[PDB]
Amino acid sequence: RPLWFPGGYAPSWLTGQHFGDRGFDPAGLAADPKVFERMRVSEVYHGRLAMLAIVGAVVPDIQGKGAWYEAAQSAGIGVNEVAVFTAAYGIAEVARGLKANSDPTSRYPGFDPLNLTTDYTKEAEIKNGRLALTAMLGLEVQRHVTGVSPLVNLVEHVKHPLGHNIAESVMHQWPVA
Amino acid sequence: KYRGLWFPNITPPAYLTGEFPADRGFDPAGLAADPKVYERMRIAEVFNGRLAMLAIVGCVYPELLGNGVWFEVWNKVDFYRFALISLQVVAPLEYWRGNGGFGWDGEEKYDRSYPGFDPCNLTTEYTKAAEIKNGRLAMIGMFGLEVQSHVTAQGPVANLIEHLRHPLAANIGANLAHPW
Amino acid sequence: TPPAHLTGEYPADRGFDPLSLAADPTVYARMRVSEVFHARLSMLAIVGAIVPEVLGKGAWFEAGNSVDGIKLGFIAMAIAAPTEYWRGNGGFNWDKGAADRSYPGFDPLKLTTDYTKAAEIKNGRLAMAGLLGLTFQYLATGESPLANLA
Amino acid sequence: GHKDGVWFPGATPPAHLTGEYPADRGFDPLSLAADPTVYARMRVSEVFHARLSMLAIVGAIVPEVLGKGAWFEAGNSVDGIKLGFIAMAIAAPTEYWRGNGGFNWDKGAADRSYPGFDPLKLTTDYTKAAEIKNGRLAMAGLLGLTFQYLATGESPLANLAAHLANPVGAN
Ligand SMILES: CC1=C(C#C/C(C)=C/C=C/C(C)=C/C=C/C=C(C)/C=C/C=C(C)/C=C/[C@@]23O[C@]2(C)C[C@@H](O)CC3(C)C)C(C)(C)C[C@H](O)C1
Repeated sequence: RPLWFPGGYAPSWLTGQHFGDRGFDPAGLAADPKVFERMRVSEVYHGRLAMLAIVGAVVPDIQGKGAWYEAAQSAGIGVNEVAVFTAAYGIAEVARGLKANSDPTSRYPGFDPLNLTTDYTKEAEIKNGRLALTAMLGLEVQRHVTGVSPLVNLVEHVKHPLGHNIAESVMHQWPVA
Repeated sequence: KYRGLWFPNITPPAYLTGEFPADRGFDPAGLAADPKVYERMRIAEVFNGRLAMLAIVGCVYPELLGNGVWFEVWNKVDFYRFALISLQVVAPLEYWRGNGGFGWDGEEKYDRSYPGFDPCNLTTEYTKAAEIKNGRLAMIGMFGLEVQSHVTAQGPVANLIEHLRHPLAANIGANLAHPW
Repeated sequence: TPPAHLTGEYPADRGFDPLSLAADPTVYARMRVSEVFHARLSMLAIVGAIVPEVLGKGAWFEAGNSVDGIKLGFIAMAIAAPTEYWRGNGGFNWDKGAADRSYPGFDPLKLTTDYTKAAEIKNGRLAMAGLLGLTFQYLATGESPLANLA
Repeated sequence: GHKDGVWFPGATPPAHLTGEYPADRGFDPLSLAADPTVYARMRVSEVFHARLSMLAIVGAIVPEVLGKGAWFEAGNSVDGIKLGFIAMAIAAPTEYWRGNGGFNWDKGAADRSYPGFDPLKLTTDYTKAAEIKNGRLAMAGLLGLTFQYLATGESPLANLAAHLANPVGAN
C-alpha cells in the first residue's frame, strides 16, 4: 500500500478502496462512514473548483491585466456582481445538491463527450485536484507574506534561488498585503 | 564479530560487545554501562552527528559563496526573530520525532533513529557505521570551528587558506604563543 | 438526544457532537486531553487579560508597546520546548510514560473527584468562550474588556 | 540502607547506590556511577574536588576581608602567567605521586584518597561524611561566586551586603 508517510501505518477506516486513499487521516475526520461519502464529494468539488481557480489566477496575470488579487477591482466586479453570480450559480448548485451523497453521479455526472472515463482518469482528477488545492493555499499565503504577484514570486525564485525563497521572505514583518 | 579498538592494546568494556554500529570499545567514563541509557545515548549520538554534519556544511558553504562568515551572521540577521520562527517551525517536527508518530499514545510505532525515509533501500549495518563515523568527524569539526572562531577570529575557509599560504606563521603554535 | 459514540463515561459529558469529530475512541482520548489543556490555558489567559490591566498596566491589545514581543516570544518558546515535551512524554526518559498526562500528580489535598474533573472543564469552556468573545468585541469596537462592560 | 535520608522527599535510591560509602544520599539520575570501577574513581574525584574547593572559597574571601580587592582583581596584584607556571611546575610531581600512590614506578597501593596524614586520629565515618558535606557546599559556593560575578559585577561580600539590606529586590 502506497501511503502518504513512510512506516506502513494506515487508519482502519481508510482501507484502500476509494480513489486517493493514501492512509492519510491523522485527525480521524473520516472515521464515521456517512461523513466519509459527503467528504468524498466535497474533495472532488473543492478540487475541480481550485483547478479552475489556479488556471484563472495565472492566465490574466500572464496577459498583463493585473494579478489575481487585483483583478476584480481592475475590471469592476463589486459585491453586487458576486451576488448576481451567486444567485445564478445557485440553480445548478441546488440541482446538484438534490441528489444523495451515495449516488456515483454526485461526483461523476456523466458529461463525457470524448469517453475518457477510466480509473486512471479518476485518480488523475483527484491528484491534480489536491495539487491545485495546495496551490491555491500557496497563492493566498504568498500573497500576504511576499506582497507581490505569484508569477513575480516564481520568476524571482528561478533567477535568484537563494535570494528569494521562503526563508528570506519570512524574516521580515510579513503581513504586508 | 571482529572489530577494531580506539587505542592499541586496550581491552573493551564488557557491555560494548560490537553488537551495534561503530562500536570501537570506547567508553572509559562508563556512561553507557546501564542498557537503557545506552539506548538513548545511541539515538543522541546519531542525532548530534546528523546536526553537526548539516551545521558544518551550513557554516562552510555560504562563506565559500561570499555570503558572509558563520559567526558574524547576527549583525545582518536578527537572532531573536530567527530563533522564534525556527522554534515555531521545528517544534511539531521534533515533537513527532521524539513521540514516535502523530498519535498521542505513539500508536504508529516508528524507529526514532532510523525511520524509513530511504527511497534507495541503501540501509545496512555498514552504512549505519558510515553515518556514525562521518557524524563523529563532523562533531570534532564543529568543535574546531568554534574554538578557531574565538582564537583566530577569522572564518574557517580563511583559516584554511592562511594555513595553506603560510603553514608556519598560521598554525596552532603561533596563534597560541601570542595573546590572542 | 446523545450520539452513539458519545456515551456518558467521561467528565463534563453532555452529549454534544453534531460534527462526529470524536467517533473513534483513541481520537476521543486525544480530544479530551486537548480540551482540558485548552481549558487550563484559557483560564490563565482570561485572568491574565484583566488582572494586569486593572492595576494601571494597560489593555491586552496594548501589550506590544510595553514588552519586546519578539524577544518575549523567544523566551516563551524556549521554556515551552522542554516542558511541553515533558508533558507529552510523561516524564524525562526516552521511552514514553505511565504518568497520566492529563491529570498528573498535583493534588496534595485529595480534591480529584469527578465533580472537580467536570468543573475543571466546565469553568474552562466559558473561559474559552469568554476569550473568544473578548477578542470579537475588540475587533467590532475598539474597546478594552472592562470598557466593553459599559 | 540510607539512615541519613535522600535528596528528594519520597525518592528511590538507584540500584548502584546502596548506602555503603560515605555521604551517599542516593542521587544519580543520569546513572554515571552504574559501573562500580568507575564509581570507585568517582568517589576519589568528588573528595578531591571537595578539598580543592574548600581551600579556594577561603582563598576568595579571606584575602578580600583583609582589604586586598575581590578574587577577580587578583590579576592586578600578581603576575598571572608566572604564578600559573610555578603552580603547574609544582603540581606535576605531587599530583603524579598522589596518582601513583608513592614514588616507585610500579604503583604503591596506598589509599590515594585517604593517605594517612592524621596526627590527631580523627578519621571516622562521621568525618568522612563531613568532608564531602562541607565539600558539596564549597563547590556550590564557588559555582555561585562565578555566576554572581557574571550577573552582577560587584564583590562577593558586597552581594551579601546587598541581600540583608534588600531581601525583596536582591535577585
Ligand atoms: C553528582 C551528580 C550530578 C552533579 C553535579 C554537580 C552540581 C557538579 C558540580 C560541581 C562543582 C560546582 C564543582 C566545582 C569545582 C571547583 C574547584 C575544583 C575549585 C577550583 C578553584 C580554584 C583552584 C580557584 C582558585 C583561586 O585562585 C583563583 C583562581 C583566584 C583567587 O583570587 C581565589 C581562588 C583561591 C578562588 C548530576 C550531574 C546532577 C547527576 C549525577 O548522576 C550525579
